[PDB]
Amino acid sequence: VSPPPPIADEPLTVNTGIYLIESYSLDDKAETFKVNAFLSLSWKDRRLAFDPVRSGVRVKTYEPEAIWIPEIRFVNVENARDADVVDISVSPDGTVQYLERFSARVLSPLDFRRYPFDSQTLHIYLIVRSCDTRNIVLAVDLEKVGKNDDVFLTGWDIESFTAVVKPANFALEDRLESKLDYQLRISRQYFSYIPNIILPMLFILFISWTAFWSTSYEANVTLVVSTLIAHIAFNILVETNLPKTPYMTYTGAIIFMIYLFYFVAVIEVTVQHYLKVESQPARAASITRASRIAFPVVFLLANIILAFLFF
Amino acid sequence: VSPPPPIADEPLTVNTGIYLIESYSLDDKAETFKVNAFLSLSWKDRRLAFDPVRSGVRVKTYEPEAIWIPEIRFVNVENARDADVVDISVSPDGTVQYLERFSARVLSPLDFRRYPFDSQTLHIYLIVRSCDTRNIVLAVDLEKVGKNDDVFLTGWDIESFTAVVKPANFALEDRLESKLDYQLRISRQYFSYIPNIILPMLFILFISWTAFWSTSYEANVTLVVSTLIAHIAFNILVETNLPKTPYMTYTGAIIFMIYLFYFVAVIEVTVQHYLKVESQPARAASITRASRIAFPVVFLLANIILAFLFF
Amino acid sequence: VSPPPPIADEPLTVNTGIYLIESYSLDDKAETFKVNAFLSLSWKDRRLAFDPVRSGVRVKTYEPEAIWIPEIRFVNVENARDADVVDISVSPDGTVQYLERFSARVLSPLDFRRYPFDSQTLHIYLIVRSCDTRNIVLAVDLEKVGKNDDVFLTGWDIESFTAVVKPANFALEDRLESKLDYQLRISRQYFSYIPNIILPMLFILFISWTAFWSTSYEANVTLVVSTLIAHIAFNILVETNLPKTPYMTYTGAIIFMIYLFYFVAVIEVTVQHYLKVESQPARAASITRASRIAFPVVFLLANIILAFLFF
Amino acid sequence: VSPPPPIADEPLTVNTGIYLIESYSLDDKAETFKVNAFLSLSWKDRRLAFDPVRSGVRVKTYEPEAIWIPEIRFVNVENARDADVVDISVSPDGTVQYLERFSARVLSPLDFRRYPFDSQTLHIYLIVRSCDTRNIVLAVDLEKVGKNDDVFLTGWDIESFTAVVKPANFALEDRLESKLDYQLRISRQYFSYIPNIILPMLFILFISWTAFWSTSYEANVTLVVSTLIAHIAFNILVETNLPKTPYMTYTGAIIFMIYLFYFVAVIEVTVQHYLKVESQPARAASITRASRIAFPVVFLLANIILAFLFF
Amino acid sequence: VSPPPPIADEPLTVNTGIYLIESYSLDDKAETFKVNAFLSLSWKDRRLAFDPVRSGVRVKTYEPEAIWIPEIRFVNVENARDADVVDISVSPDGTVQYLERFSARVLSPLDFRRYPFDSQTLHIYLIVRSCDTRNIVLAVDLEKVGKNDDVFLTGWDIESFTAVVKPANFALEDRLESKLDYQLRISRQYFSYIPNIILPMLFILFISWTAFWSTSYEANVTLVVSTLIAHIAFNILVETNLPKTPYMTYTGAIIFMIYLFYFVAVIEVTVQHYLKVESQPARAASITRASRIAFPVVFLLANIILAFLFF
Ligand SMILES: CCCCCCCCCCCCO[C@@H]1O[C@H](CO)[C@@H](O[C@H]2O[C@H](CO)[C@@H](O)[C@H](O)[C@H]2O)[C@H](O)[C@H]1O
Ligand SMILES: CCCCCCCCCCCCO[C@@H]1O[C@H](CO)[C@@H](O[C@H]2O[C@H](CO)[C@@H](O)[C@H](O)[C@H]2O)[C@H](O)[C@H]1O
Ligand SMILES: CCCCCCCCCCCCO[C@@H]1O[C@H](CO)[C@@H](O[C@H]2O[C@H](CO)[C@@H](O)[C@H](O)[C@H]2O)[C@H](O)[C@H]1O
Ligand SMILES: *Cc1c(C)c(=O)n2c(=O)c(C)c(C)n12
Ligand SMILES: *Cc1c(C)c(=O)n2c(=O)c(C)c(C)n12
Ligand SMILES: [Br-]
Ligand SMILES: [Br-]
Ligand SMILES: [Br-]
Ligand SMILES: [Br-]
Ligand SMILES: [Br-]
Ligand code: NA
Ligand code: NA
Ligand code: NA
Ligand code: NA
Repeated sequence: VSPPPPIADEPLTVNTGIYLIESYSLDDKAETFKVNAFLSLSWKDRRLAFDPVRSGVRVKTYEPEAIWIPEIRFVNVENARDADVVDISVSPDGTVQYLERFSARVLSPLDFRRYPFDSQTLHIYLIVRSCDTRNIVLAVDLEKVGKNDDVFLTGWDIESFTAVVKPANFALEDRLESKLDYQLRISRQYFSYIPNIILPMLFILFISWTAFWSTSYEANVTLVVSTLIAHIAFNILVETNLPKTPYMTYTGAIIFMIYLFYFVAVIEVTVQHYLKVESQPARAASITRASRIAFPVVFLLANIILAFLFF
Repeated sequence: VSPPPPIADEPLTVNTGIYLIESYSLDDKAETFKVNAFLSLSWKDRRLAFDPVRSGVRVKTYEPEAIWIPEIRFVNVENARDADVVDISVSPDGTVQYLERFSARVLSPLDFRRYPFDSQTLHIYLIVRSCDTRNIVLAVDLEKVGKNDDVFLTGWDIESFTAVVKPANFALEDRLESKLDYQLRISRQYFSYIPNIILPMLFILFISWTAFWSTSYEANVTLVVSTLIAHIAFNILVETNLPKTPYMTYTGAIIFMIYLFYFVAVIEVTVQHYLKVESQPARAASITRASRIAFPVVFLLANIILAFLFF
Repeated sequence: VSPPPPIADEPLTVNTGIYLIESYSLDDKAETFKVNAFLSLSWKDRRLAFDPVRSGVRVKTYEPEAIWIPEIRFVNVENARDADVVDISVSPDGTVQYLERFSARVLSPLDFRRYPFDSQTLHIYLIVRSCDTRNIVLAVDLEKVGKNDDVFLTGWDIESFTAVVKPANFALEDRLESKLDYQLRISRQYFSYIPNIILPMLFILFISWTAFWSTSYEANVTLVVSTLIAHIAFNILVETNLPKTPYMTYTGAIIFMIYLFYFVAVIEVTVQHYLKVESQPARAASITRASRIAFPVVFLLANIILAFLFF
Repeated sequence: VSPPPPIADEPLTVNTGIYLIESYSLDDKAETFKVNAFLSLSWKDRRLAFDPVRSGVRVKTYEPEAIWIPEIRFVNVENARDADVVDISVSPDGTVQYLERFSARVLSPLDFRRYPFDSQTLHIYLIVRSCDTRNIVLAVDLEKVGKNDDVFLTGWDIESFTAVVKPANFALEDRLESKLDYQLRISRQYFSYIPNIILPMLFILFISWTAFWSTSYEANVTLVVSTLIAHIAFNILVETNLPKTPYMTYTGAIIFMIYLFYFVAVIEVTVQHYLKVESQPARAASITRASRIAFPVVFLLANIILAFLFF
Repeated sequence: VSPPPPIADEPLTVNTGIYLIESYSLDDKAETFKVNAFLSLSWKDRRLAFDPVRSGVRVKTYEPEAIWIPEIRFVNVENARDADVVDISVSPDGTVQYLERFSARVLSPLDFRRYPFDSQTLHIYLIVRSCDTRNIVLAVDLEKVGKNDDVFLTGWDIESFTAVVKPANFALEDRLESKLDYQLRISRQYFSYIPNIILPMLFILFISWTAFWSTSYEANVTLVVSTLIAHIAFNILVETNLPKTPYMTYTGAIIFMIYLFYFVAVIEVTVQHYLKVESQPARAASITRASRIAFPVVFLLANIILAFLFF
C-alpha cells in the first residue's frame, strides 16, 4: 500500500463527487449545518489492472486496508466525518471506484445583511495533501454530484448543489494541496417573519400613534411607553435568533429606527402636555396635527430609503 | 465474503422486519424522533446449507464476520444507528435469520398546518445497495413488524406501525437501490394546549372587551394595551415550541387574527375618546353599543371561517 | 463459546442483582433518569467445574471472551449501558459469578396528576432472549440488590429500591424472553414550590382582591390587570418545568381556576364602575360588599373540592 | 496476571495521588464539576523485581496489559474517567510506579443554605474492590497530591486540595472495598451578586416605599404593583441558577420576606385610600406617617434576624 | 518501543507546529473556544535510518504503532483532542515528520473588565513529560506555525496566532516537563452592542427624563417606573451573555450607575409632588428646573470618569 507511480511525470487525478441524502439543522448563531451524503472517489491504479478475457470477472471488490486509497479530508468540518465505506470496485484497466456514506457538521459563514430576506452559499471544501513521491490533484465527476429529491432544510428553500470544477492547487507546509469548492445554494423562507415579528411590531407602533388623537397625557404616556416595552421584547426576541454581526442587518435597521420614532413620539407627547398647562393649547394642537401626518410619512420614506440601501 | 450466487438470474431477496422497543424525543423544531428497536433480516445462502443427520443440530450459529451479511442502511438518520447483533441462526436449507438491536435519531418531516390538533406520519426508510455481481432487493416479513404494548411517545398517541410492502427500486450512483418505508402513525395530545394557551388567551381577549362598558379612556388604554402585551407573550410562547413554516398554522392563524381585534379595539377606544372631547358622547355611545355585539359576533364568525378552512 | 447444556429438561437460571452507586439527573420533561450501578449475574456452567482438593485454588478468574456469558440487556434505556467488567469468579462446582459496573440513561414514564406532591415508581427492566439450543430464565438474588447510603436524587426523596422477584416470561418473535422489573421508589420534595411558586401566586391573587375596597376604576383596572400578567408568568414558569400531559395536574387545575377568579374580578370591577356612572352607587356598593366575602369563600371551597378530587 | 501474593497474611497497599491540571464547569443545578488531572498509583509486585548489575538498567518500563495493575475506580463520576496511561515504572525491588491522565464529570452535593455567600467541599472518591485470592487497601502518598498554580474555577475561589489519609474500608456484596476521600475546598465569589441582584432588588423595594409620601391611590397602586412585578422577575432569575432544595437558602429567605413587605404596603395603600374616601384623612395620615419609619425599621431588624440565623 | 538514545548527554528535541484550519464557538460564560488544526511533530530517531538505494524509496512512511512517537499532550483541553494521523514520514538520517489533524475544546480564561470593548489572548499549551531513560524538550519550528486566511471567529476579529518559542521546562512529580505556549490574539467586535443594548438603554433613560417637564405625578410615576423595568430587562439580558466576575465590567458599571439615576429621579418625582400638595409649587419648580440640567450633566461627567477609569 503506497501511491501508484506516474506513467509520465503528470500528477494523480482523484475524481470526486458528493451526493446529498439528508441536509438538516441550519444553526444561524453557530453558522453551521449538518449533512448526510455519499462521497465518491475515482482514480487509476495500474498495479490493480487485470485481463478481462483471462480473469472472466468484470470487476474486483477490495477492502480499504488491502489497497491504496487517497486521504481526502474536509476543510470546514466541526468534527471529523463519521464515515462508513459502502464500495471499492476495480475495473480491468485498474480504475478504482470508491464510495463512502458520511455525515458531517459543516462550519460555513452566513451573510445576515438582508435577514430575513437572505440567500446563502453554503460550502463543503474537499482537500488532498500530496506526498513526497507524487502530487495528487482533485477533479469533479459531474455525473456523481447531486442531491436526492426529498432533501429539505427546515426554514429554507434549497436552490442548487453544484461543485466548482477547477480545484484550488496551492502549497501549504512545503507540500501540494488540492482544494475543491462544493456549493449548496439556499434561500430563506421569510414567510413566518411577517405574522410573527414584522406585522406585530408595526401594530404596536401604529397604536403608539393613537396618542396623536389624544389630549390625555396620562393615557399617552401609557400608550407610548407600554408599546416601547413590547418593542424591546421583539428586539430581544429577534437578536436571540442571530449572531452578533459587525454590520447592520435589515431587520436590525428597521428595529433601531423604530426606537427613534418612540423617542420623538414621547417628546411630542411631552411638548403637547407642556403647552397645555402653559395655557397654549392652540400651539399644542398645531403640533399634534402635523404629527398625525409627519410620523407615518417620515416612517414610510425612511423605510423606502432602507429597502433601497439593502436591496 | 461475497453475496450468495444466483441459481438462475433472480435478484437476492432480503426479508426485513422492525420491532419497536422504545420511541422517544419527538422534537417539533428539529423534525426528529429517537427510536429503540429490533431489526430482523432473513436471506437464503445455499453455501451455508447443511444435512441435519451428519451435524446433529437443527440450526447453526455464526459470528457476523464469519458469513456474508447484507449492507442494510437507514436513509433518514441524523446519526448512523448504534447497532448490536443479538442472534444469527442458519436453518438446514441455508435460510439465514439475523437479529440486531438498534437505536437511531430519525429525521422525518412534520405538517404543522393543523397544530396542535394534528396527526403525523413518521417514516423509517430501510435501504440496500445492489452489486455488479448481483442485484439485492428488500421485502417485508409482516410477522416481524410491530411494537410492544408499553411503547409510548410523550405528548402523542401512537396509532400504528406498518410497512409499505413494495420496495421502491431505482438507480443511484450507477447501482440499483431497494428502499422500504416503515410508517409510524401518531396524533398529538392537544389536551394541555386548552388550559395553558387557548383558554388563557381567550380570557385576556374577553377582558379587553370590558372597555366597551367603560367611559374611561385612561382605564381603557390600560385594559387594551396590557392584554395586548399578555397576547404578545403567548405568541412568543407558542412560537418557541415550533419551527418556522412557509405556511400558516391553525393556532398561528387564530393568534394573528386576535392582533387585528386588539388594533380595532384601540381604534374604537380612541374614536370614543375623541368624540367625548368634541362634546359628541351620543355618537360615541352608538359606536360603543355596536362594538359590544360586533366584536364577539365577528370573532365567532371568523373562527368558524378558520376552523372550516383548516378542517 | 456456546450455552451450558441442561442436565434435565430445565431452563438455565441467571441470578441477577442491581446495586445503585449513583442516581442523578431526573428530567421530568424527558421522563428519564441517570444511574451508575453494579450488575451482578450468576449461573452454573458444569463445563467449568474443577476439583478444590487437587487444584488447591478455591476460585478461578476468567476474562469475558474465555467463557460463555448470557446476553442480558436493558429494555428501557436511551443511551446503552457503558459497561466494564469488574470480576468473573468460578466456584469448584462451576458456579460463575459475574460483576460489571454500568451507567445508563433510563426512560421511565411519570404520573404528574399530583405535581408537585407526586411520588414515582421508576423502573429498570432486565431482559434475556432464550437460545434455540435452550431457554434462559432470570431470577433475583436479593442478597445482591440494594444501594449505597450516599445515593441522592436532587429534588427527590429515595424511598425504596427493590426488585419484582417473579420475572415476566413471554414469547417475542418466535423466541422466549425473560423480563425482570427493578423498582426505584421516589417521592418529590415539594418544599421549594411553597415559597417560590404557591405563596407568590396567592399574594398577587389577594392583591387583586384589594379592588373590592376601592371605588377607583382606573386603580382597580391596574390592580386586576397587573396581577393577571404576573399570574401568566407563573403559568408559563410552571409549564416550562413539565411535559404536556393528556390530563390535568394538581398545580395545573389551581393555576387554571385562578384565571376564572381574575376574569370574574374584572367583571365585578366593570359592573361596579358602570353603576357608579349610571348614578346607582348603592347597588354597586352592595355587589362590592358581597364580593369581599364571596371571592375568598368560593376560592377556599373550590380548593377543598380540588384537593379532595386529587388526593 | 493475578495480584502479587501475600508474603505474610497482610493486605496489599496501593498508594494513590491526584494532581489537578484543570478544574472547570461547576454546575449548581446538576451539582457537578469537571476535572483534568493526573492519577498516580504505587504498589510492590515482587514477581517483577530485578538486579540492577545483571540487567544493566535501574528502571523497567511495561505496558498495562503486560503486568498486574489494580482496578481503581471513582465512586461519584457521571461519565467514567477518560484515562490514558502516561508511564509504568518498576524499580529493582519491584516497586511499581503508575501514572495516568484522566478527566471526569464528578457528582458531589452542594449546601445552598448560605447562597451566594457559601463555601463548598467537593469530593473525589477513589475505590478498590478486593480479590477472592487477596485483600487490597488504598493509601495516600502526600508527596503526589496537589494542583497546578494556574488552576481556577470560574466564579469560585479555590481554597484547598487535600486527601483524607485514612481510607474507609467496608464490606460490599461480601468483598472488601477500600475508599479514599480527596477534597477540593472552594468558596463562591459573591461579588457580582451585589450590583446585579441584591442592590437592584433593594432599589425597587425602596421605590415602593415612596408611596408613603403620596396621597395619590392611582400612583401608589402603580409604584407597589410595578415594583412587585420586577421582584417576581428577580425571584425567577435567582431560582433559575439553583436546584430545588428541601431547605430555605439565604437569598431565598430575603426574597420571600420581601414579598410580605409588598403585601403589607398594598394593605397600607388600600387602607389610606379607604379612609380618605370616608373623609377620615387625619387617621389615614397617622398610619402613613407610622409606615414611613415602621417599614424601613422592621426591614433592617428582620435582615439582622435572618443574617444571624443563617451565619 | 522506547525513546531514541542520545549520542551525548543532550536531551531529545521535539519540534512543534500548529496550523489553524478552523476556529469557532467562543463561549464567554465557559471561558472556552473550539479549534480544528494541524499538529506537526519532528524528532531524530537514528534507529530508523535507512539506505535509499537499498530500500528503493527516499522517504519511508510508517504507521504510528510501528515506531516510537513522543507523548505530546495538551494542558488546557476540556474535550479530548480528537486526533487523526495524516502522515508519518522518515528520512534516511532518521528524521521523523509527524502530521496529525486535531480538534479540541480549549479552556482559556478571559478578562471581561473592558467588555464589550475587550481583547483576549487565548492559549493552547503543548506539553511533554520526560522519561527516566532520557529527557524530552519541546521546540517551535516557526515555519510550521500559522492559520489559513479564511479562519474566522464569529463575533471577534483575529489579530495573530504565534508561539512563545522558549518552552517552560520545570519539574512535576519528580520528572521533567516541557511546556509550549501558542497564543491566539482576538479583539471583540463591539459593533452590535451599540444598536442592540447601549443606545436602546440610553433612549429609555432619556424617556424617564421627560418627567422633569411634567407636573403630573401619576404620569411621572409611570415614566420612571416603566423605563426602570425595561432597564432591569437589559441588565438581565447583558448578564446572560457573561460569567459572574469577581470584578466590575465596563457595561456592568454603566448598567449599575444608571439604577442610581432611576432612584434619584423617583426621589425628585416624589419631592416635586409632595411640595405641590403642600402648596409650595414654587420650590418644586426650582428643584424640577435644576434637575433638567443636573441629571444630564452628572450623567455626562459620570461616564467620562468611568471611561477614564476603565481605558
Ligand atoms: C420587557 C422585555 C422582556 C424581554 C422579553 C424577551 C423574550 C425572549 C424570549 C427568548 C426565547 C428563547 O428562545 C430563543 O430562540 C430560539 C427558539 O426560538 C432558541 O433556540 C433554541 O431552541 C431549542 C428550543 O427552545 C433549544 O433546545 C436550543 O438549545 C436552542 O437552539 C435560542 O437559542 C433562544 O435564545
Ligand atoms: C407578560 C408575561 C411574561 C411571561 C414571562 C415568563 C417567564 C418564564 C421564564 C422561564 C424560566 C427559564 O426556563 C427554565 O429553563 C431551564 C433550562 O435552562 C429548564 O430546565 C429544565 O430542563 C429539563 C428539560 O430539558 C427539565 O425536565 C428539568 O426539570 C429542568 O432542569 C426549566 O424547566 C425552565 O423553567
Ligand atoms: C431564555 C429565557 C427567556 C425568558 C423570557 C423572560 C420574559 C420576561 C417578560 C417580562 C414582561 C414584563 O412585562 C411588564 O409587565 C407589566 C406588568 O405590570 C406591564 O405594565 C403595565 O402595568 C404597570 C402597572 O403595574 C404600568 O406601569 C405599565 O405602564 C403597564 O404597561 C408592562 O407591559 C411590562 O413592562
Ligand atoms: C457486492 C457486495 C456485497 C453484497 C457485499 O457485501 N460486498 C461488500 O462488502 C462490498 C462493498 C461489495 C461490492 N460487496
Ligand atoms: C487480580 C486482578 C486482575 C488481574 C484484574 O483485572 N482483576 C479482576 O478483574 C479481578 C476479579 C481481580 C482480583 N483482578
Ligand atoms: Br474529514
Ligand atoms: Br444506518
Ligand atoms: Br442494554
Ligand atoms: Br471510574
Ligand atoms: Br491531549
Ligand atoms: Na488503504
Ligand atoms: Na459479512
Ligand atoms: Na463470552
Ligand atoms: Na508509538
